[PDB]
Amino acid sequence: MRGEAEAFAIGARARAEAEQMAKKAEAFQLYQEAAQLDMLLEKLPQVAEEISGPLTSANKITLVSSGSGTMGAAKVTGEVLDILTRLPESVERLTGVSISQVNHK
Amino acid sequence: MRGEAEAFAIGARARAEAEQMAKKAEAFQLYQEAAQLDMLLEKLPQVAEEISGPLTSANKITLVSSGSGTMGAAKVTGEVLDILTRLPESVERLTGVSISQVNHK
Amino acid sequence: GEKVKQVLLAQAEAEKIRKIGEAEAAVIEAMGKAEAERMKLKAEAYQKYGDAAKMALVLEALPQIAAKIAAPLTKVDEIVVLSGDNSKVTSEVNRLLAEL
Amino acid sequence: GEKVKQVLLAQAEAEKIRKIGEAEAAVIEAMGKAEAERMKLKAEAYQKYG
Amino acid sequence: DAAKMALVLEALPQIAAKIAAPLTKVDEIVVLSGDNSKVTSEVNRLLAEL
Repeated sequence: MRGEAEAFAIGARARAEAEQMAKKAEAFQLYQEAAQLDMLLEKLPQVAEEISGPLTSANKITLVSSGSGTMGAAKVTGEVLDILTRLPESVERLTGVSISQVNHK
Repeated sequence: MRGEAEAFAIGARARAEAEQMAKKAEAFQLYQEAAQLDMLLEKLPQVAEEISGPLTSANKITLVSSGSGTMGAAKVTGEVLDILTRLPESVERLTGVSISQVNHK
Repeated sequence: GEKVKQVLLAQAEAEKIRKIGEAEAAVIEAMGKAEAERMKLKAEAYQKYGDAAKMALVLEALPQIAAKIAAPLTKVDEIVVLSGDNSKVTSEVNRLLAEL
Repeated sequence: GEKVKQVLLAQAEAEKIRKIGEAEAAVIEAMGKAEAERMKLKAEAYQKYG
Repeated sequence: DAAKMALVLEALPQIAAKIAAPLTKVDEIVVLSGDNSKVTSEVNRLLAEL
């Protein structure tokens, strides 16, 4: 009784989820570059949050400069943005979809 | 009852947000360079705040000069402005929009 | 007495799962249709954005992205900036007329 | 007594969400129209800057 | 393509969080820079220290 009844709940829920994706798929066809841009702008700071957040756990950081070099904060902040920038170019290797609004392809 | 009712709240709110963007999109067509300039001037000190703010947490800084070199405050202050200047040129790599009022493109 | 009781209550458990399943499916369906209207309207409005509007979206995202990038600097302690020459130049002038 | 009570109060919760949703939509709409007037006027003035 | 991009954009934060987790264990970080040498220049006399 419980097994036969649960299969109906899965099926009822399945049909509703499928109509959600069907209407979401039709809506995505309207996303021109002016709309696609926002998808990147929303998830860029989120990717930076999950990369920077665990790095903020660091107890102490020390920066030393000499002669010709920069001070150092540029190197530190640079690595966060670099890991964030390296990621989309990394997933592209195991799936050809693009995370760069045209510009290249 | 609560689910069916919430869907109406989402839909009612959706229609209002959409008319907001529609009228905001029409207004942006009037933003000539003399108006666009202010968008940069307002958000330049804000980007400097979120970059400089966490750097001010530093406990001690020491500057040493010798022979030919400058004193050092120029290097320190320079890095803040450099990280701020590096950012717009960095996002341009993952979306071709410009954050430089014409001058180049 | 044990059998009829267990069977009657098992049917109640099954009735509950089915009723809740159907109510949930109706909510998920309705919520999907409302969310699709947001996506459609947002798209139909965004498609009309000019370069000054596209610049506004980026200018609003820069402070957000900047704050998350600069957060680790809060942990900086010491910073030493040597400069001017590429050598260990310790020149210090002043006698110890009395120190042991 | 438990069923009729729960149903009547669930309808009250749904009525509250709907009424609040509609009031909110009217405010968001009105606020958007006022904000667009700022953007328009600010633009029409800035366009004349020497 | 806008929908396919949405699926990836939703997966990036997920994949990023699991990759960055070990950084929570970082303690010290020392960033030397500017020259490739052991340059310890420090200036100031000990008028009274033993």
